[PDB]
Amino acid sequence: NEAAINQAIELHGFPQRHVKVGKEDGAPVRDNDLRRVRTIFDPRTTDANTAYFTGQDVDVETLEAHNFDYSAIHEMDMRNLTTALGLPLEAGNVGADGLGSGKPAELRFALLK
Amino acid sequence: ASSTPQTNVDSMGGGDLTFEDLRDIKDVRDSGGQVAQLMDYKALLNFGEGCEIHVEGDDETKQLVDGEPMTLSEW
Repeated sequence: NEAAINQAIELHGFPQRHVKVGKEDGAPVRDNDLRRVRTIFDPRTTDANTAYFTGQDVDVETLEAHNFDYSAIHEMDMRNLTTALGLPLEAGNVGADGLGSGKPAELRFALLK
Repeated sequence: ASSTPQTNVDSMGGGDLTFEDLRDIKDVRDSGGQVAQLMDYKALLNFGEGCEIHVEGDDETKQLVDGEPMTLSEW
C-alpha cells in the first residue's frame, strides 16, 4: 500500500499539461508537427510567468491533480500494522479522535504496560 | 438429601467438539493480526498483573520443612 501511494502521488498528485493541436474535424497534425509545438511549450524551458500567444486552434488543457485521500490510506495502514504488532497507534505518528484523553487513554496505555 | 446428584446433566454418547475444532482455535490464535491481538489483550487484562497467595492463620502453620521454619504461604 505504501508503494501504491508513492506511485499514485507521482502520476496523480501533480497537474500535467495537455496541449491539443488542430481544429476538431480540421486538418490532421502528425508527430513531426507536434515536435515543434513541444519545443514551444516544453516544461523544462518554461518559467512561472511565461505567456502564450496562439491562433484559435491550439488548446492548452490541464490534467488536474486528481483527489485521493492518501492520508486516510496511510492512517488505515498504520492502524493495521500498529494493532498487529501490539503497539499503540501513537507509536506510528498517527493520531485518533476521542482516544487521546480520559479513561480511553488510561485503558490503552495500561494494556501496553 | 442425597450423596449423588439426582438431576441429570444433558450429555452422554453424543449424536461436544473434535480435535479439528481444537485446531481451529489454534489457527485463529497463531494467525496473528487484529483478532489475535485483541484476545491477547483480554488475557493480559484478566491475568497480566500476576498474583498473591494468602493463607488464613498462616502464622499458626509454622513448621520445620527441612531444618528451617516455614509457613504454608512460604512453602
